[PDB]
Amino acid sequence: ATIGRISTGSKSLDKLLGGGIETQAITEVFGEFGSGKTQLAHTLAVMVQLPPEEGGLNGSVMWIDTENTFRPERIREIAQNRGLDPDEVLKHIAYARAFNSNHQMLLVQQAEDMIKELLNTDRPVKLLIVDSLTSHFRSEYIGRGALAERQQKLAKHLADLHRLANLYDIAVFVTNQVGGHILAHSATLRVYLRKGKGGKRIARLIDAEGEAVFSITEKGIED
Repeated sequence: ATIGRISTGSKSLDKLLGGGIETQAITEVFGEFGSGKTQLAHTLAVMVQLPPEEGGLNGSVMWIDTENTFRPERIREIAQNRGLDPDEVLKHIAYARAFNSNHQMLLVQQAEDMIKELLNTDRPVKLLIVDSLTSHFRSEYIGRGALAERQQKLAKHLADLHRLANLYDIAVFVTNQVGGHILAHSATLRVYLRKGKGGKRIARLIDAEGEAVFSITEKGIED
């Protein structure tokens, strides 16, 4: 399948991204708390449900929380203040909370089952979000980060995500929080977010371009 794009709601960020976040890719956004990574995640979960003429892909969403950040009320606001029925939007976001790093790894294998069930419907999964993807991998191995187990599991977890992204034409969108944090360096595309002046958020590609600049609004994010 050809690559699909999901618009972020920000023309500036869409341009930095060549059109939007890609299917068949893992896109990692990372920064400090409040850098906009969680706001981007909620915004994409609505935008992907739009048709392509408005930057969506008519898709369903799966959301996996490590740290309780999903806010159905925020989904509702972004849907409402755009042209969308909030009931149909929340109904197409399947949610799960990863309890620990091992349950997290099972939830991805479980997600494949639902991906396959929806594959030949009119709302196939097109977005799979994992917020604070490495959180459990960090907090479970304090005092033993050199144990090869922590690296082996994370690497397998990311390879599972990369497989789902490519096999089923899905945009995988993962966030990580900022110095003991661990990031998804194997991501297809990595984006750094930070707070800027005047309440703005700034995005820069890692490539390891310019910068995009956007606001957190009632429509999620926009220029």
